[PDB]
Amino acid sequence: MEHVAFGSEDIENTLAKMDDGQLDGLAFGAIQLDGDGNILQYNAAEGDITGRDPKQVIGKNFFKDVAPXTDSPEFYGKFKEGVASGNLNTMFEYTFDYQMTPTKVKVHMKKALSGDSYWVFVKRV
Repeated sequence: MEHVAFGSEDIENTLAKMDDGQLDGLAFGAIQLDGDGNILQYNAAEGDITGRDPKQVIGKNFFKDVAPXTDSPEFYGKFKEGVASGNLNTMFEYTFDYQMTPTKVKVHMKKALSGDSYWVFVKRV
């Protein structure tokens, strides 16, 4: 286990440039998106929560392709606002239900330190 808590105040500094292997050590799901929502990183904990294969989703668009249930004002809308402002930091509960058993989660979206990069962190609730 990497010793990082979900929702930690400095999470973007701790995860900065974490390689795919180290990201797989987190206790929570972690996705890194570009500003358009394309998947740059996707860890093992997230694949366990959602069923997706962390290796296969990289390069897919999260909102258009992988997670259409998040293509809504309550998820994608918040993401694209926070990308626009360059200050994204939002935590909210949500239900993931596309081609899966509906699963309620807590989501934390936060701008990364790397260019054109945004984290989506996920844990079960």
